Amino acid sequence: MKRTFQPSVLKRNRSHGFRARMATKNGRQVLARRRAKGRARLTVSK
Amino acid sequence: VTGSGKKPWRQKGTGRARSGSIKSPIWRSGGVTFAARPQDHSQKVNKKMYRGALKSILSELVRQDRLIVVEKFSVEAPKTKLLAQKLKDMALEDVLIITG
Amino acid sequence: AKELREKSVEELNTELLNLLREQFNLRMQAASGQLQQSHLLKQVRRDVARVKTLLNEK
Amino acid sequence: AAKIRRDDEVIVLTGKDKGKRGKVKNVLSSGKVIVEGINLVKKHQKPVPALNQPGGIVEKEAAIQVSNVAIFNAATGKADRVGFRFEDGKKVRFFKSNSETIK
Amino acid sequence: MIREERLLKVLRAPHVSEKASTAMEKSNTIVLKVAKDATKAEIKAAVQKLFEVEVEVVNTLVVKGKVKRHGQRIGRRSDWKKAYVTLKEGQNLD
Amino acid sequence: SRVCQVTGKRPVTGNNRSHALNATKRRFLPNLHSHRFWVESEKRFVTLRVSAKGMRVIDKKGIDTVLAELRARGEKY
RNA sequence: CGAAGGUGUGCUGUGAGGCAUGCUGGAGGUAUCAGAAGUGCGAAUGCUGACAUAAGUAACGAUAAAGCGGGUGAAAAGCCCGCUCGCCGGAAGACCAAGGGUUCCUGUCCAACGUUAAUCGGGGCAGGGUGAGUCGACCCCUAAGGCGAGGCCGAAAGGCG
RNA sequence: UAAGGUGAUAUGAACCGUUAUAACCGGCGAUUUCCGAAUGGGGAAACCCAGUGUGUUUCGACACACUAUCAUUAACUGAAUCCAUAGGUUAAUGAGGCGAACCGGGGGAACUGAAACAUCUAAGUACCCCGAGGAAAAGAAAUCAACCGAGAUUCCCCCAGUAGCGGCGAGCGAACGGGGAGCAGCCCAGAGCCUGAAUCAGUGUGUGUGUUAGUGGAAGCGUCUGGAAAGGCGCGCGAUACAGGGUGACAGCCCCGUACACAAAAAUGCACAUGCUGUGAGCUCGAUGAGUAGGGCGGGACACGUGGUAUCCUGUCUGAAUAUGGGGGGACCAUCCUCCAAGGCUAAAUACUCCUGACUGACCGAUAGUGAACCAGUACCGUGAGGGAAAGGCGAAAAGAAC
Ligand SMILES: [Mg+2]
Ligand SMILES: [Mg+2]
Ligand SMILES: [Mg+2]
Ligand SMILES: [Mg+2]
Ligand SMILES: [Mg+2]
Ligand SMILES: [Mg+2]
Ligand SMILES: [Mg+2]
Ligand SMILES: [Mg+2]
Ligand SMILES: [Mg+2]
Ligand SMILES: [Mg+2]
Ligand SMILES: [Mg+2]
Ligand SMILES: [Mg+2]
Ligand SMILES: [Mg+2]
Ligand SMILES: [Mg+2]
Ligand SMILES: [Mg+2]
Ligand SMILES: [Mg+2]
Ligand SMILES: [Mg+2]
Ligand SMILES: [Mg+2]
Ligand SMILES: [Mg+2]
Ligand SMILES: [Mg+2]
Ligand SMILES: [Mg+2]
Ligand SMILES: [Mg+2]
Ligand SMILES: [Mg+2]
Ligand SMILES: [Mg+2]
Ligand SMILES: [Mg+2]
Ligand SMILES: [Mg+2]
Ligand SMILES: [Mg+2]
Ligand SMILES: [Mg+2]
Ligand SMILES: [Mg+2]
Ligand SMILES: [Mg+2]
Ligand SMILES: [Mg+2]
Ligand SMILES: [Mg+2]
Ligand SMILES: [Mg+2]
Ligand SMILES: [Mg+2]
Ligand SMILES: [Mg+2]
Ligand SMILES: [Mg+2]
Ligand SMILES: [Mg+2]
Ligand SMILES: [Mg+2]
Ligand SMILES: [Mg+2]
Ligand SMILES: [Mg+2]
Ligand SMILES: [Mg+2]
Ligand SMILES: [Mg+2]
Ligand SMILES: [Mg+2]
Ligand SMILES: [Mg+2]
Ligand SMILES: [Mg+2]
Ligand SMILES: [Mg+2]
Ligand SMILES: [Mg+2]
Ligand SMILES: [Mg+2]
Ligand SMILES: [Mg+2]
Ligand SMILES: [Mg+2]
Ligand SMILES: [Mg+2]
Ligand SMILES: [Mg+2]
Ligand SMILES: [Mg+2]
Ligand SMILES: [Mg+2]
Ligand SMILES: [Mg+2]
Ligand SMILES: [Mg+2]
Repeated sequence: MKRTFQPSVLKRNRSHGFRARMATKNGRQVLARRRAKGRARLTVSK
Repeated sequence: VTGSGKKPWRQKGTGRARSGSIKSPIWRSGGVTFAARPQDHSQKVNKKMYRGALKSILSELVRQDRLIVVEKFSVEAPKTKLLAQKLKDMALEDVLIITG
Repeated sequence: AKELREKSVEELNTELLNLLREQFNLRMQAASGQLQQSHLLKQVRRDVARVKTLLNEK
Repeated sequence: AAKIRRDDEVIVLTGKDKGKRGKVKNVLSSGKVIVEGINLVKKHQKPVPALNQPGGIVEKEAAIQVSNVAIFNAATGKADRVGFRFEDGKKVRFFKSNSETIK
Repeated sequence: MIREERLLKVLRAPHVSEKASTAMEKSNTIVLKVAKDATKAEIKAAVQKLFEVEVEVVNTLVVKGKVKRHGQRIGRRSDWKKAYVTLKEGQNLD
Repeated sequence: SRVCQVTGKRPVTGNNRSHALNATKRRFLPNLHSHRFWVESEKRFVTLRVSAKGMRVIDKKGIDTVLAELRARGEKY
């Protein structure tokens, strides 16, 4: 079939990337809710 | 109990019991059903009741002679072996020395 | 350290000039099969460290 | 401030080798000192052909605690428990029993 | 011009391989494991001035290191640059 | 926004009561206009988002006094 | 000279129960009396961890097909070589952009992995292997569309431009 | 400060060092590539591309400094037009982001309970957003009181679940006044006076006392079992040290510390004295903060909710006396009492603990304690926000089994 995950790096870095988390002020709180619980995979940039 | 209020699974359907949380107080790593808070324990007893208790305790020590009376008892140097050997040759074992 | 502790910077110019090359010869013999001693590297690195310390002061 | 050091003649207080005498060889600050010829424990070396380690049994000394031994002063021939004092501007250790300054 | 601190700090080792010896013996080429921040206009300017060898071209690349499974730990080695550097005709380094 | 540039008025909320006194939220917007007001100490005009009350206020006091409180308040003219 | 815990053996009350010693066990524990209880379990298709039956039973994942002689090996149906047979040949042949990230080659090992055996491996370990003026990315310029100094408009967030 | 060290996983290697430059040790200055407010533009964050200037220059490339944006000040070239203004172009100072809790400003919700639900409750509760701080908000009479009075807010206990509010249903809930911690009052709305006069220190000093390393610091031996004394038996000893932990099992006197008493070259805090970058007290005169109190209209806060409702904040419309005066005293007048907004400031009593040091537990021992006693926000599962585990034990010392 045509399954759910169809992978693309140039879409993933623009959707769930760090510079995607950049401009949205409601996303700065998301980064500040991952740093302040201390995860290793902060965002899915590589 | 740190997690979230999400169910494990939906209620009806698969053949198990109606689970409710990952903080379930009958589960492993669950909660405690009647956990108690940081509290106090001091009761209150009266002025009259406390002084009556003191007058009650000041009687069997007389009737059993575990209270003894001495006028002067001290030492003239800050040294503990002097009181140790004073109690030694006074021949007492467990003393409560109340000064004036 | 007490030799270099007084020294002038014009000495340190030629001293660094030979010193980095002595570190390089030392490390290329650490690469090849002649150096069987394992302390001169740690010597020469702190040797460059102790003069790069004083190069700010003078 | 080391009450027992690396190059002294020391007596074992208690344990298996109580009362016996011997010299310390070298020292570890985890609370263990090598004292020579005291506790001969077994070891079974594995024979490797590298560096010519042929194996065989080796009876080696065992390390032992600093707080299980005390110094062996020939001025008493007994248990001397070292103290400290200052002479001539340096820490000099003396003997708290029989009052001999170690020099 | 290029300064002697970089000129001395840029090389790291000569490499050894069954692949390396063939380019040694056929084409008068050296096989250098170099640091990662090396450029072709600088490796040549180091080995020309220092070792007194006539050189013209450098063919860089990057070897990437593998993942080695240390029991219940996992680890991956480091980026290190290689360089196949062909010397001009008439020099043999010892 | 609604920068009432004389008196500083602001949309406050409140209620919308029914006649069974059922209530919902609302707003209370202030009256504004956009006046090209005429001043004498510079002999030209100046744009202003005055309120309804501020138009009474300005001709009561003066215009140079409004410039004086304004440029020291910080917000422009 | 042997405590808790475990284990058995007599013996004792109306019962919750109590008593000591045989064995393992190798540092701990309790009297009478009063004081605080996260205080007693079979059941909640309850929770987490281990073990049964069904049962050494159905299956071993394309009905394209294998047979024999030699090597290596502690034993070869599957490994290497040899030569008979078969199957695709607009694919199951020969390459790249996607995506994965040593799966690539060279020695060595068979414990888990492989739906069987297993010397073989895409498995474990170690060592080598990715060379550009011309070929792909940056690079000069844009399309949809994103941001957008000032600017306008929203309670702040901001919304457009 | 001292004979030991080159961190651990986890052992070999060339080693330093023994009477003081071996290393852990506290303070002081210097080193800190790139990403991130990222700030020279750009970007799919750890990548790419440039400029001006000072540099040398084996004509060959490198070194370093600089440069966003607005907030506010000066300049200089300053449009439609001559003066005027927008507007750029610099230079200087300031601001960006960061994280537990408490505070306080703009908004603002539901299941629920009423055994139904709509007024109401849940509640100004959860949550968004903004700000200044280690405190913040207030605060020094248009208060309260009954014709006796008390004299600002803040903050704890009462009067009390009472007089009120309420489909007078569910429930909401004060004050006057008393008892406590703490109590400090002040200057602006100036024409002329003393001339640098208290005041606050942001500062000049050092002291007291910390603080960031330290130092000394008491006092037992023989024997009975045991593999092992710390045990069992004797006779001792120190106690302004019987807090604890460790060493082959239960120790005051084997090790560290414990009582006590000292230590700082540098740097710093809190209380002090002293001219300081700027202080104007005190003293006579006065004036007494205008689109402002009020009123009408719809809401919200006051315990006040299809009211007899005081009072205060404002969206909108009209708005006077001004000390002879103006307000309030639970509608309203009359009579007395009390006090002067429209301009601000101010210590402590008050809350919380990501973070630092100690001490304590009728707290729990690996399904109990945070989720994590072990490399836990990890392997893993979800494209993403986000959710999230199982899992400790040889030994006295590994001496870990030569052959
Ligand atoms: Mg949900
Ligand atoms: Mg768990
Ligand atoms: Mg729990
Ligand atoms: Mg000891
Ligand atoms: Mg290349
Ligand atoms: Mg409503
Ligand atoms: Mg005015
Ligand atoms: Mg037995
Ligand atoms: Mg038992
Ligand atoms: Mg039992
Ligand atoms: Mg045991
Ligand atoms: Mg034990
Ligand atoms: Mg114990
Ligand atoms: Mg059970
Ligand atoms: Mg039952
Ligand atoms: Mg059940
Ligand atoms: Mg089964
Ligand atoms: Mg079975
Ligand atoms: Mg069968
Ligand atoms: Mg069958
Ligand atoms: Mg065959
Ligand atoms: Mg077959
Ligand atoms: Mg065919
Ligand atoms: Mg066909
Ligand atoms: Mg492989
Ligand atoms: Mg292989
Ligand atoms: Mg297998
Ligand atoms: Mg097999
Ligand atoms: Mg392969
Ligand atoms: Mg393999
Ligand atoms: Mg070429
Ligand atoms: Mg091309
Ligand atoms: Mg476009
Ligand atoms: Mg825009
Ligand atoms: Mg903008
Ligand atoms: Mg080490
Ligand atoms: Mg940048
Ligand atoms: Mg940028
Ligand atoms: Mg570009
Ligand atoms: Mg609702
Ligand atoms: Mg409802
Ligand atoms: Mg109801
Ligand atoms: Mg305040
Ligand atoms: Mg009065
Ligand atoms: Mg001590
Ligand atoms: Mg000490
Ligand atoms: Mg007035
Ligand atoms: Mg009004
Ligand atoms: Mg009215
Ligand atoms: Mg109205
Ligand atoms: Mg009023
Ligand atoms: Mg009245
Ligand atoms: Mg006032
Ligand atoms: Mg657990
Ligand atoms: Mg257990
Ligand atoms: Mg995954």
